[PDB]
Amino acid sequence: LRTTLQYPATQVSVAKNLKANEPVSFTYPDTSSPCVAVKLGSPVPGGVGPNNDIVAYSVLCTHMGCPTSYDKSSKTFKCPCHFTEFDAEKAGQMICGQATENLPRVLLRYDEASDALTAVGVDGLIYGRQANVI
Amino acid sequence: RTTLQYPATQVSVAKNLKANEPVSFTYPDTSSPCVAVKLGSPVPGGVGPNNDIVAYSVLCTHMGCPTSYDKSSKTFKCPCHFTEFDAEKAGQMICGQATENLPRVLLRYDEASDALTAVGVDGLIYGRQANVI
Amino acid sequence: DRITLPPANAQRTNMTCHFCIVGCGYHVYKWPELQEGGRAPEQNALGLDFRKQLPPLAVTLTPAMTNVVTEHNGRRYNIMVVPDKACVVNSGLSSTRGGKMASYMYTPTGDGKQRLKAPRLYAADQWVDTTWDHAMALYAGLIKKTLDKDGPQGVFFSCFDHGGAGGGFENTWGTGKLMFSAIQTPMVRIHNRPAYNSECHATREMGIGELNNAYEDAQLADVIWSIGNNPYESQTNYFLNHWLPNLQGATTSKKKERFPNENFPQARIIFVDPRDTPSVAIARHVAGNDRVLHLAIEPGTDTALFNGLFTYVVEQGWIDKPFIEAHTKGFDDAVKTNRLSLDECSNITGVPVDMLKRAAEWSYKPKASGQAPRTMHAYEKGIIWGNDNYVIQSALLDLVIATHNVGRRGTGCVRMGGHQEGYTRPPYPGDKKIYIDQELIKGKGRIMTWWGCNNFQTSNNAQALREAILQRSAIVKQAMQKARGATTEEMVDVIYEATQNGGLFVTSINLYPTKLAEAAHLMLPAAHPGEMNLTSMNGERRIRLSEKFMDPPGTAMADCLIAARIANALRDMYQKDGKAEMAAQFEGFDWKTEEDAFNDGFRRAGQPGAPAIDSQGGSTGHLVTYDRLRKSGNNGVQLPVVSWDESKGLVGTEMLYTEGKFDTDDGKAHFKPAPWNGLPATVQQQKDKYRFWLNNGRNNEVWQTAYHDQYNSLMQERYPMAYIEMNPDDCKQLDVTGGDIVEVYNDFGSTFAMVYPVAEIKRGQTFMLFGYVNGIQGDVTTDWTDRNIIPYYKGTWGDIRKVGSMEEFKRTVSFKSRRFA
Amino acid sequence: NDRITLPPANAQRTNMTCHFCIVGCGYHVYKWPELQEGGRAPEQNALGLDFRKQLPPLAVTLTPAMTNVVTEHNGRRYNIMVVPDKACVVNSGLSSTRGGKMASYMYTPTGDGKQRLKAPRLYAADQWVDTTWDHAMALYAGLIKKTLDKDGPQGVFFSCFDHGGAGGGFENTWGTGKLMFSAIQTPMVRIHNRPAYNSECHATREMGIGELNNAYEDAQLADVIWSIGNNPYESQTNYFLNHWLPNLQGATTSKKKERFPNENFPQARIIFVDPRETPSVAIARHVAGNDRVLHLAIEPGTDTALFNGLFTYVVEQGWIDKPFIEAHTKGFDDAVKTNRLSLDECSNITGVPVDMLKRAAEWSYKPKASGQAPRTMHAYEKGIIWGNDNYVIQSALLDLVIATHNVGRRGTGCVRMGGHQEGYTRPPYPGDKKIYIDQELIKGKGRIMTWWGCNNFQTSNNAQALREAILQRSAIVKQAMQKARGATTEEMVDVIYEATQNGGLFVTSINLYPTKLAEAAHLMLPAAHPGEMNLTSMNGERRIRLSEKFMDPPGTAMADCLIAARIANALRDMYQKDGKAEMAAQFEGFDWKTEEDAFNDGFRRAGQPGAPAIDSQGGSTGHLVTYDRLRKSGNNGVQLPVVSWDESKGLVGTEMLYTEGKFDTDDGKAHFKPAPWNGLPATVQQQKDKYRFWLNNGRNNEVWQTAYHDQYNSLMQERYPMAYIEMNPDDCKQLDVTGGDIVEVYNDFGSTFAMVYPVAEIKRGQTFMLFGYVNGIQGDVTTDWTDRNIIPYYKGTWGDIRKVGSMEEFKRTVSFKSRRFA
Ligand SMILES: Nc1nc2c(c(=O)[nH]1)N[C@H]1C(S)=C(S)[C@@H](COP(=O)(O)OP(=O)(O)OC[C@H]3O[C@@H](n4cnc5c(=O)[nH]c(N)nc54)[C@H](O)[C@@H]3O)O[C@H]1N2
Ligand SMILES: Nc1nc2c(c(=O)[nH]1)N[C@H]1C(S)=C(S)[C@@H](COP(=O)(O)OP(=O)(O)OC[C@H]3O[C@@H](n4cnc5c(=O)[nH]c(N)nc54)[C@H](O)[C@@H]3O)O[C@H]1N2
Ligand code: F3S
Ligand code: F3S
Ligand code: FES
Ligand code: FES
Ligand SMILES: [Mo+4]
Ligand SMILES: [Mo+4]
Repeated sequence: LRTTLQYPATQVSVAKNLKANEPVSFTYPDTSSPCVAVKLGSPVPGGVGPNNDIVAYSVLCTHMGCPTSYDKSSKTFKCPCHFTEFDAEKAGQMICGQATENLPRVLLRYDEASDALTAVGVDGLIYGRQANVI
Repeated sequence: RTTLQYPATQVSVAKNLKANEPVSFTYPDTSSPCVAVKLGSPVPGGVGPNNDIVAYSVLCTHMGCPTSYDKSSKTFKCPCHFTEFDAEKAGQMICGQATENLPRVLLRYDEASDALTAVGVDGLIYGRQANVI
Repeated sequence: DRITLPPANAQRTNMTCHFCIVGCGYHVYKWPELQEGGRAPEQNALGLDFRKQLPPLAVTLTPAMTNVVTEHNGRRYNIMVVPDKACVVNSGLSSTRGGKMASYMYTPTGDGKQRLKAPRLYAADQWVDTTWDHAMALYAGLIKKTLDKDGPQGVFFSCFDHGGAGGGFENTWGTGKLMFSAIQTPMVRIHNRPAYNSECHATREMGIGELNNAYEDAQLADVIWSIGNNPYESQTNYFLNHWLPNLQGATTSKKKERFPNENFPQARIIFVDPRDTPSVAIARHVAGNDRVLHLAIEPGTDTALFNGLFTYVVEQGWIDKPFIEAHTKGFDDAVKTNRLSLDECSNITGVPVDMLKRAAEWSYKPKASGQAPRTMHAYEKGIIWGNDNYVIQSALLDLVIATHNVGRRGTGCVRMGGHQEGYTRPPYPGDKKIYIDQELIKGKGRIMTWWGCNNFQTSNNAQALREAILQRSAIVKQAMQKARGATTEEMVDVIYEATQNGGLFVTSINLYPTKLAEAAHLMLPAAHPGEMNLTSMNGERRIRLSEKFMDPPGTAMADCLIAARIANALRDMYQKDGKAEMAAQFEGFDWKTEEDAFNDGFRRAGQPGAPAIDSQGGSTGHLVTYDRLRKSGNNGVQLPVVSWDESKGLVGTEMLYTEGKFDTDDGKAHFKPAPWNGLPATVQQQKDKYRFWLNNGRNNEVWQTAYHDQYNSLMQERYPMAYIEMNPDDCKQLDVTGGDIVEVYNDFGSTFAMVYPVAEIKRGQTFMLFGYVNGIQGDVTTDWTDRNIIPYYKGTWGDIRKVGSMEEFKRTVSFKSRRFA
Repeated sequence: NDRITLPPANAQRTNMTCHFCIVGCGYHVYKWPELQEGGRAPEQNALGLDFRKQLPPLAVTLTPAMTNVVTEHNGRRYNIMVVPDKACVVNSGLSSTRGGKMASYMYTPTGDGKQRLKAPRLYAADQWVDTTWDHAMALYAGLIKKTLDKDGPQGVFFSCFDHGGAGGGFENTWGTGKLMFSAIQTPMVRIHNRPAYNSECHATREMGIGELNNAYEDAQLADVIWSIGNNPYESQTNYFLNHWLPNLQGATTSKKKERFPNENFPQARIIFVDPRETPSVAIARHVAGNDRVLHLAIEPGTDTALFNGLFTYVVEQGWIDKPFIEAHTKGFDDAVKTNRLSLDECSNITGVPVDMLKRAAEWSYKPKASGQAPRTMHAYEKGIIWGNDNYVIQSALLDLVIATHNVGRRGTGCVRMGGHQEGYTRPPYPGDKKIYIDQELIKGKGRIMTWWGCNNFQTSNNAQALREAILQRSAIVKQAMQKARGATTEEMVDVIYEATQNGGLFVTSINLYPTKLAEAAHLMLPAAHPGEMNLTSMNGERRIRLSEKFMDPPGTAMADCLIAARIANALRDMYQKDGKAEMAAQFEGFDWKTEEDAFNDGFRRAGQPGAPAIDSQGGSTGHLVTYDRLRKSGNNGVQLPVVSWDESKGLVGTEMLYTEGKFDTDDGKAHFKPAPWNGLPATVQQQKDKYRFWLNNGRNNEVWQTAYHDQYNSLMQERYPMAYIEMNPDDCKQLDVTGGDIVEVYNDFGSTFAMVYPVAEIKRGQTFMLFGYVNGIQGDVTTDWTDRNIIPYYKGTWGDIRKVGSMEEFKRTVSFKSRRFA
């Protein structure tokens, strides 16, 4: 059959409502999958919006699933369980730690006509699931 | 789920196959022609008591023309653009225009019944998005 | 398993095959990773119905024709690279080489994992990354020092001059401008020959450019000759899409509609090749034995063959006397100089007199309706790398001109080609013929750049080359590693001093490290088509644009833009030192994209205020632009362009010489003498000493030096080592069989191969895969070259010694017949 | 990839010890046919986990990197999944980032293992080609025979692993050792990580204390842990995570109190002796609080002064165990005199404040309120093993441990942390000379050199000088061989040998991959790793496990012990053909078909009747271990030495050594030793006098060793495209460098290159560079200096740093954020 999962399209907010380096919590692609979006204030890789600086991630650590905390100052996600850290400015690259996958990126559509930010897929496999869509 | 659901299709029983006398069958549906042969000497993915029974999709992996089985050389030959595939080397392309070896039909050999059953395919059959349509 | 179909609205771009001359047209579909097309035909970009089995011939589609690429911004995209059904070149055919394109695009995890993506420096006895700026400071620093102290004669290059991937009109212009106009060095060879020379001097001098017809001509011919050529393997889709339809009878109605008062017998084909090939086997399969002649000449006897045929046709009057009278010079002289009886021709060539007479009757005796047969004469490396390139072409062209087999439809005397073509350069800046490998071997030069070639694998006399370059490189390595804390300036001085003591600084500009990494000091990352826009033409002069659709790996760059970077680094250095005259030599490389190089070179040829430019596009090249090529699609335009306007698009030229105006002082084709001299002494000496003819050349599946193939698991399983085709009785005598390893050796070198018994190989003759990554054939080729420094790569003899049985080859590699029956 | 193929309920499952570090975490390998898959319901997959809804945290370690699809020699394809064992006592289901990549590093034709050696490779006619096994053996045996016949064994050189896990283990060290020492009988042998045939732990072993003398449980029972010259979160990850951190968190307090009902147990505390502040220090402070952690940020190379000051102090305070000293030791009074150092002088030398020295001693050695001495476990690794005079530092440290009775009591130990796993069984080394092999090769000795499971081009001390010499000598052989035409094996052996009389050296590498050695080697032989073969090894508490075969090796790759047998048998056959019965007999005893045959011949013959002299970590009870018995023991194995075996109890072993005070010496007593403080060695001091930066070097948590697998891993290469150097930010500002610039690092010994990595906690005039890497080799700047047993001071070198330039792609793609957690 088909090779792709059927991802929902989940509205997050509109881009101008996000303040620089003030993260937004949301669930995607279901209520058991916590995620963060942040407007980082300076352009980065996968960044969307008018300043190519809005990114989002799954916050479940890809080692053993402990929820990571977002450090607004260093623009990093930090896992309290075995001390892995992931760089929000480098598409989830593991800075140091015990995981074998980068932090999954939530793919965001930015729609200039409406200003809307919509989550539309995930790059990488979220912790604790056989596929991103259960 | 990551895997296709392949049927289990009875081909025949091993003792009914004569050495180097191919059997035609369809798998995993009637639009997918295949050949099974007992090669008479062990090879690769060979099953049965002499580890010598193999099977393949016969659609050429270049552009889909049906290949003919040359019983003498143990090769499949495509008349369209002259590709050949080695039945004794898991479908390796000997020469030709394809970019994939000839798909192997996986055979279960059941000693208790003597049955040969087709249970999957290794490689993608010509002309389909997935082996199971 | 399964394929992700392109969505109906997937992005689609045009791509010419990266590889052989034929230049098959392809589409690249690109779409986001997590999206997929529907099975219904209007819901995928292919327009095909995947809800039920597709019929045969409907598609060329395997997993190898797909990939997933990751762009510099981190976004991932599906790609699917498949042949264009509406392209006239291939009509939707894909060879096994071009079919792997999608697999050979760069991905961090796939076959392209080891692509160069950063400058690499060998320093402190180790490979490290370095910055672009540092690489340029070292390389420009050494070039400046050399120019200042030694002059341009100290700066050596071996550079592509071809089209397609790792060539093309942008790239040949950028490199040529750098080498010839800016550095002004004469110390340049070409990727496939060790001097700056033409493969086709004689034909060009006689008035006949070597790409003088259309691929449609092969469809209109009564007879095709394939001379020193294995076209099913080496020009696959020309053979498949144009030659075989003729042999099958599919073009008979076209011939009869074009020429209502002319008989068209069934088409016939004649091969001149010492070796029986896959191409002969398939021609016999399709047309029957009675329509095919294999003139299985003794190696190196082409000139005797053509002089015998020419002598015979003149004696029979199977020539075009009015054409000769009106449009040629030198006929009577050539009749005298090239006289050879059929008996003497037979004795030299080994071909029976009756087969010689049959070939001439099929090809040149007038048809019942009165017209001469339309005989297309196609030739490639079996004579271009044959026994005296210049003389064989002289002999062949004589026969063609006398029989008027240029300028009529269904005719031509043409190269089959190797790579695509895409040449636009300044004139070569001297008048000396310089054998570059020999000069390097003798210790000349301070700096050598290999640019889009790998002569470790492909030079003639390759072992002597490697030995010298490894030695001289090591001198530089030893000196560099004694440095501590050296600034760029200091390190340039260390290197220069080592080159005064026998050393050579070696740079490679390439997609991959290659074997050259064993000697190189500096490697620079290049980009291939699709990572960049690129133009080039096929063997009927059909120019197409290959469109960018992805990013190159890391900081890899288009070769023309590497050239610009080097030129600008040199300009800046000269400007800093107040050397205004030297700085001015490096002007004219203010290029940001490859279209800037197309504008500066191809599009300026013959234009007011332009410098001397030698371009395959000629003076009408300015009519071509990328936007116009894009509109033309994968059918492009055959050069020369005649006209452009919005309503008609680019309009070009099907066939050359249709009015008998040749490219000579007087507009006439010039006959030439073709003396028969036997084998050259250097070659004859090996033949006198050693038992086997070491023929060599192409395999259908392997492309060139296997620079991508070496990373392809299917390729490495099939051909883990270079193979040598050997006669079965010879194998029995040597106690070898398929999958044994032999050493092949003569005075020039030694190499190794896996034995491949082939029934059709003649006793005392062999055929080894050239250029490979595991067992380099060229080690046994001699240093002999013709008057223009063209090597007789096909002319070498050697002995064969059993090493032993390679168990794993026997278990895993097919040694079945690659010749179809 | 947004999905994983689950193991079916009935998938094949085998046991695998991690291939990599000492800890030896236990894993399971699930193997099943390619087109099958497990169900999401927990009883329908082999994991027993419920994939019908999100799994909770800590339920699983499972990513795509922990899966693969392998193709066997018969062409059949199988899914594999390599995941940690929750019920193994070592790791309790933890997986480090290194072992978590195992499935990715298994051989497949298209994945990270694509470039595995799978055929013999020969460099001939100035090119690499394949050759046959028989031809490779005829050349290699041919040259060894010629050399033995004309020069003797002194002509035949090796650098070979002596470790456990992948590329080592009891079968492989025995096969190689029997070949080098019993058959060839060459003394010209170094070890993978040191340039002579020596011990890392001579002083401790001589004093009567084997270096793995406790259990990992002891770290859970300690009051105080010292980590000396060690970065355990990065280098012994799951020992730190599964045993140390639980103690610091208070999770083991109830266990201590239940074992010792009349003993106070304060909150556990941890002391690091390391010039550099590391991720391990950062994490300890995060977990325990600053007030429970002491970082003794000593001046480089001052360990001996530190321990002599501590020993002096504890003796002056009477914080020692006088009855233990009297009953179970020798040499105390002499050591008190020879090692006397005041706290003020100790403080001046080490840079550590007197108050921190006194606090470290009070936490560690002052009796608790209930009367008993603290249980202080002293753990050490390469910061002192490769430190300023290995022998002397251990002498100084052990003196402090013995006087304070911190061996033999539960919750104590003075132990190596270990590097690789261990798995040594060999004949004795066959001479009594200390031979510095790299120096001998550089000076032109030897006809043939084999690198076996190591890559000293990346890992020798003074590595540039080694490379330069080996390239030079190898090229002499290349030049001579390429003049041959039609040479028979005998003829080519002659050509090669004559080149070695003219300065040349024939070079063989036996390896998983070409490596940088391919730039010099003439012959390369393909080896197999655990899972393509059975293998035994032990971890840092002597826990021996069997790693089970589950797939075929690539091509004709072979277990190292069987490569050794192939060589031995080739030599035996040659000698037999030439009628040399005495020489043929030296090569008997390699009639091996399987790696279990090498286990039987070596480990299981130690100390047995009629056996030759065998030096085995299994000792004389090793015969009690068999593969079937190990299999039954599972990933918990048994701690060596084995005490007993029967069907009902299985293998029973030994938790802690020295619990009755019987030490490994002539008199059964632990022997104190003098520990002179001599300053930095002159060779090192000379570089420090001339150049600005301390060039500290060592491990990164993510990178394994020489990156032989990592170099093919796209995630690894993206993160660490070049070796990095940690530098103080004020130093960076002065040199106008920042993250992702390339510098040259250099001194008299060599030059190398690295990408700058500013790190706040690095001290001014100190740096730290990743060792051993494939792009910027650190060891170029290490000196030739070694201690009395030829142990290098790899951590002892100074150099200058020069800016090359800004590497734009590193700045765009590589994180230079803090690897130290807060
Ligand atoms: N599959 C594939 N196709 C390719 C290439 C590739 O690497 N792979 N390379 C491309 C390139 S760059 C080129 S230049 C072309 C080469 O295309 P071809 O020239 O067609 O191929 P070759 O195999 O080099 O040689 C052609 C024939 O020359 C014959 N020959 C040898 N000696 C003589 C002689 O003395 N006289 C005559 N008459 N014939 C003789 C050989 O038997 C051989 O069959 O192929 C191109 N196409
Ligand atoms: N992630 C990872 N783990 C590994 C390895 C690997 O490659 N990767 N390799 C394994 C191997 S083989 C080994 S041997 C071990 C090494 O394990 P460790 O020895 O723990 O690691 P290193 O980084 O070599 O050095 C440890 C510390 O020594 C300190 N040091 C330097 N000089 C001195 C000194 O003069 N005195 C003191 N007291 N300390 C000093 C350094 O600052 C460093 O933090 O790790 C093993 N584990
Ligand atoms: S697919 Fe490519 S290799 Fe030649 S035959 Fe066509 S251009
Ligand atoms: S997973 Fe492996 S690398 Fe060490 S920490 Fe455990 S043994
Ligand atoms: S669960 Fe995040 S580091 Fe282990
Ligand atoms: S369809 Fe079989 S060779 Fe083309
Ligand atoms: Mo060519
Ligand atoms: Mo170690």
